[PDB]
Amino acid sequence: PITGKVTAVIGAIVDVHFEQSELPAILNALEIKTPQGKLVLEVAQHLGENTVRTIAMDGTEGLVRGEKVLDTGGPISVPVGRETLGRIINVIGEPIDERGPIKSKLRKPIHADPPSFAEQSTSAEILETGIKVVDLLAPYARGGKIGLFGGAGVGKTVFIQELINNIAKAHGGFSVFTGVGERTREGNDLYREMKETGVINLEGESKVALVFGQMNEPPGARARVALTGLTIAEYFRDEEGQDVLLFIDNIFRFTQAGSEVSALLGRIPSAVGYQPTLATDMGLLQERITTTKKGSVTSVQAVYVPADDLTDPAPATTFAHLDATTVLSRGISELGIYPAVDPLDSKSRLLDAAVVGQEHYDVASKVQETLQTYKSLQDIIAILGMDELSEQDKLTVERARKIQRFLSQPFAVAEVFTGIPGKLVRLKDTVASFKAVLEGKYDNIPEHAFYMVGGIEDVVAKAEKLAA
Amino acid sequence: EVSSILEERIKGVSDEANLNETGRVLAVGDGIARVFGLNNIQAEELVEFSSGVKGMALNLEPGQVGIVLFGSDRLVKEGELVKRTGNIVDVPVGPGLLGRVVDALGNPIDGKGPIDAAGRSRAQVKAPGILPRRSVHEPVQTGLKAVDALVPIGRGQRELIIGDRQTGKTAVALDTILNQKRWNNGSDESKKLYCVYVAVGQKRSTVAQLVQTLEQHDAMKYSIIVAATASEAAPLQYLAPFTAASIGEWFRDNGKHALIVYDDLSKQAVAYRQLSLLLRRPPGREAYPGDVFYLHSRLLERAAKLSEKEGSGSLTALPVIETQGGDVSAYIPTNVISITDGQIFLEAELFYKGIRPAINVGLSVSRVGSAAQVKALKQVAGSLKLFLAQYREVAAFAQSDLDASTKQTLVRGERLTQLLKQNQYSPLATEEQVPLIYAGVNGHLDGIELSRIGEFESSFLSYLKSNHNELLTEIREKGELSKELLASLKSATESFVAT
Amino acid sequence: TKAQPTEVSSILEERIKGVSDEANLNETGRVLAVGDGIARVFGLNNIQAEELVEFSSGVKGMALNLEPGQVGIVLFGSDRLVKEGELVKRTGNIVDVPVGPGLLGRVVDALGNPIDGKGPIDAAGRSRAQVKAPGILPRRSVHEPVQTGLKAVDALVPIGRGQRELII
Amino acid sequence: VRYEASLRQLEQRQLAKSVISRVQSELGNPKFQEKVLQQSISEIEQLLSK
Amino acid sequence: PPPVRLFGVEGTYATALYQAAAKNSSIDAAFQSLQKVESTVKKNPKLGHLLLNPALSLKDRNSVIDAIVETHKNLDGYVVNLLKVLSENNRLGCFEKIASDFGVLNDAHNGLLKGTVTSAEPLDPKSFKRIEKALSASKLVGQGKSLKLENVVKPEIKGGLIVELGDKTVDLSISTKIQKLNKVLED
Repeated sequence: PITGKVTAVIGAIVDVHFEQSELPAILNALEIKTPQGKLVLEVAQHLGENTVRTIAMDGTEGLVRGEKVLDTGGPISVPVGRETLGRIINVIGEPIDERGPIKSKLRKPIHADPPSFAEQSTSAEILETGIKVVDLLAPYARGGKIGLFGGAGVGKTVFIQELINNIAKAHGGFSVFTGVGERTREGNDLYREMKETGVINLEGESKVALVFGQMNEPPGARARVALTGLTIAEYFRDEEGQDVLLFIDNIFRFTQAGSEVSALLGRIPSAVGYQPTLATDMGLLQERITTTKKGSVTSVQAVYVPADDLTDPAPATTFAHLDATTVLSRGISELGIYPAVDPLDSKSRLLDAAVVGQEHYDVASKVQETLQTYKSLQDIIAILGMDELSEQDKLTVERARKIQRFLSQPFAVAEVFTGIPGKLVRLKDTVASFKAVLEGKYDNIPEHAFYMVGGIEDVVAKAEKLAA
Repeated sequence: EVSSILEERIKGVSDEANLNETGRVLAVGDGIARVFGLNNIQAEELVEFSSGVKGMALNLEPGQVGIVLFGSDRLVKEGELVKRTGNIVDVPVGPGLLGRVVDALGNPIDGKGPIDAAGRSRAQVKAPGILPRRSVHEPVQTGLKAVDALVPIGRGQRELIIGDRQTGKTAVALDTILNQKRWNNGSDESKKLYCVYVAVGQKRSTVAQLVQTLEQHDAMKYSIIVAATASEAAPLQYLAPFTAASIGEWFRDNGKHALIVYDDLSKQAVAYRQLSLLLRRPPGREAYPGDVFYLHSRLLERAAKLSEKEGSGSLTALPVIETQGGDVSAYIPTNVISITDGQIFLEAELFYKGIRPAINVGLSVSRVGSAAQVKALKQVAGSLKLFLAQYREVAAFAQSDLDASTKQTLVRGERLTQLLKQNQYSPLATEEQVPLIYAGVNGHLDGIELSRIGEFESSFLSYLKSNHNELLTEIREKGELSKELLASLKSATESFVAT
Repeated sequence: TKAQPTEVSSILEERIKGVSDEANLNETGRVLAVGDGIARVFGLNNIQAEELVEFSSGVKGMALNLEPGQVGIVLFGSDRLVKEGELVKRTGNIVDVPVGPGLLGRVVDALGNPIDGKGPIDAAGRSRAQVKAPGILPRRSVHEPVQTGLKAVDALVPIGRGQRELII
Repeated sequence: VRYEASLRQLEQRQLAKSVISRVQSELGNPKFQEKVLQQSISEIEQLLSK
Repeated sequence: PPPVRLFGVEGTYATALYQAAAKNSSIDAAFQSLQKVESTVKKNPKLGHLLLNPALSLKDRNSVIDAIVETHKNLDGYVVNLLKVLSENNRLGCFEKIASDFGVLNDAHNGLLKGTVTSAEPLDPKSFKRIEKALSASKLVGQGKSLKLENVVKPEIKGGLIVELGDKTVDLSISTKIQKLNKVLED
């Protein structure tokens, strides 16, 4: 029985003295029996003399030195299973959905090593999406990192909700929304809302699994929520063959949590107050986000940058990982578009000609040129007058404002919220719609016939209905 | 006499001093005694010196246990016996602190008798869970009309009062507390918000004035003032909001509602900086300790509106952050802004231009917002938001030949800006906020000359009070504005406008 | 007063118990405190500077800090693998990597492990990682063509062979 | 009333300094010896009850 | 590891010595030889106190060791290896410190409490004995632990008496009672 006695409690950095030759290995998980149930300490050093230095996950307030510790023997093993979908789970893999003990199959270590070069994606793949704006100008990609920008609420969370619905149709996938630095009140609303919109139904089926990591939870537990979440996803991917889409919240709070743990460990935080092991921490996490031969994880991450500084090293490191960036605009939401997506500031690097198909690319390039010209033209056209438009320019304006309306396409989750049943639009059919709009088949069809509709088929119906 | 009573009390102590574990200071420098002993001590536990000093034990190191002294070093010297009290910090909690200005320990610094409160409960305890909360929907009305309309506040939520130094930041806060007297008088205990003002680093003369003002407005009997004054030591300052929160928990747990105003966490930060540096822990960004985010977050999620199974209660909070140059970009402001759910950012220029409240409408947001807004006030001030938006754009149009629409906006907007002035230290009733804003919405006030707006306001209120306090009470009690009431109001306003 | 690596109580105990550990510390070491991806090893007294050592974890490291009584290896490997009091054996060679002709059409990692896994690497030799730059005397002016196929970078940037040219 | 409250405070601090004079009296007296015996035996009784 | 953990800094040498000689079960021998070399330290005060100062070489330090072991051959053998260690580590200021630490550690292994009854006066032997009896009677002594009890005179303790042993004290003082009096008769 590998046991050791607490020999320090300076902060949440608890040094434990183990009897000789009965030493845990680094990254092992220790459990200290406590009236707090357990305190999980993760061994992060060997200080020698048969003592270690560990970090704590659960708070150490009122800890008494010399208390016996028991060594689990390896990085925390968190429950996994289809059963575990629809559970709000704390870092230590215990229900915080409060609907009692998680029904589990197998439990698995929170730390895991990135798959081999061979088991990394050898050729790109384009994950299907149902938002047309997404499907043209930043098509999702399997194993991809898609970094959200723009406000929450009617912004990010509703968008995230839509994706879960779409994913369920798209594959039949699952998700795990991991929320780091989560305001627990807002999280409650999200959980209740997620229940209401039925992406979680525990009287039914719950696709998304929730891991909420509140800000009041210690920094160590803030750091470890992500690694746990990825493991859950990986059980689906590798061992249930699934394709999943894993939401992560703020990576500012990912950085923030890690930075503290480094500083506590005594490691000199590099410039702009960010840990020396900054690169590696993203590196391990975001190289476990990949398309394996068994399945593919795909991760939608939320990238909240502090002070709008993209020059900050942590955002830069994020952008290195990011394959796409989705930049929600509030101006766009104000143009009556839900999608709230800013099409000209939404960009993906997987958008290249061959990558998305030549037709798709050419259509996209035209739509980009159309929108780019529409905006620029509208700048001085508004000032000069709309009648100062050329025949070509007002053809473009006519088409463009029709495209602007065409962007409006309710979201399935937002069936209640907008009041209009969502319009799911498949990627091929999105291209088809734009080919026709480019060819002006719908430039004789009214603007608000494109308002709040989906694909080509949908706007055939609405074209008729707007008139009739 | 009184002396005899004290001597009797002294006779009443004689307890066996078998101190299971004692300590001896090895060296004491910088208020960081390093003690030999204290084998079984709990972390952060309260320790009593020979000097009588109180401490917490942040560092439990193997060879020495590094007490951080709450007390002054003046009497402390090496070798001092360190009795182990064996109790982690706890403060009296209960309704006993209503109208009681107490220090962190619980000593009544106003000396309004030894605090007799329900229980003494520990200073730090972890924040309510997901399921232990239910969403906010209950308003709270600060009397400040602009606050109530532009950024409507609710219960068990956090939302900043972030603004520039000595703009009477405390004055803006104090106004809310004063309006809580009206609601306090009211029977419902959600309407009884038992306010807690946490005066951090604030000089005792200033807090004495605060206390006196509170006494003048007879507010000390729902108010609680947790005081860590300028002199009060950095451990006391550090634990001061945590200590305060626990007091709030009794109310919250009792299902009641209450409002805790942490003023200012910026001075809390400095105390933590002092502490961290004294323990030689590396100072984080902007030389403010790295776990300041963690510290503030631990405190700030205790502000929560509990679920109805947890007896629908709350601890509303309104943290005050001092912006040194107005920089919300400053590390502590940026962090706090992220943590909280809304901010109100007072504008120094407006303050200078005598517009008190000095609120920067754009840089004030409430995320809960209109969910926690009176329906009546919501109806008659949705318009106000849009009007002000135009007014902001047409602010620069004050540099003239202007479009008639623009010139109208400018007139309407200027009258509105004056209307939202509310002289400091005079709250207003909600039943009197709603008619005035309705008038402005209907453009009735636009016609009234700017100088005569003031005369109009008080007069209109009395005119309404005389003409139809039946309407006012009806409006107040219904809390909604029906088409019939708004109709009558438009008419009533017309009648008043004529005079 | 001061902290010396021999003060480590198990080491200290051997010295008290007679003396040392029978010259096992000249060519094998046993790991002391470890973490931060660097290890402090006791022994390895015949360690060459910048040698490659193989730990029994399989992790190999390059000796960086040769200090009296201790050597601070740098672990080319993950921390979890390595554990304290592990026996480190000298590779006996300065850090070298296999070099040869049969790396054309090969993906290797930095240790020369074929991560394309197109079998073992056909490498004539191994050669030390650091090797001195050719001096002034073994240098000769460039004149060979390197054509990039990008007109700008092949008419405004002339590139030839054996050069040092930044792409920023 | 103000001078009355002030006078009460003043009386107690004056009488406090008179207590300091009594403290000096106790620590001089061989009541210091006899009460040390009382304290000694009291600790014997108390600590034996532990 | 062997009983009684001492977290002494340079006392790590004493700890090591203890466990090393405990595992060779030559601890009584060690203690006795340590007493003898400690005695020869006290009985070498000129340049054995006045050249415990760090100015010795390696070679000169070694020769100080050689002169000491010429003075007596009553040495544990493990402490001759320890003498070597202390010369090489040039530990000489905490040399009697190590001796004291091993002595405490050793006699703790043997079992022996220490104690003191600091007082404002030098108490009677009758008092010493009566208190010692009392202390043995109290469950504080559970046997396997003996006692040293020295009443000391300290003017600093004003009022009462203070018993100390086993990190357990009863501290009677006037000062605490004075304190309560002062505070309340000023407020």
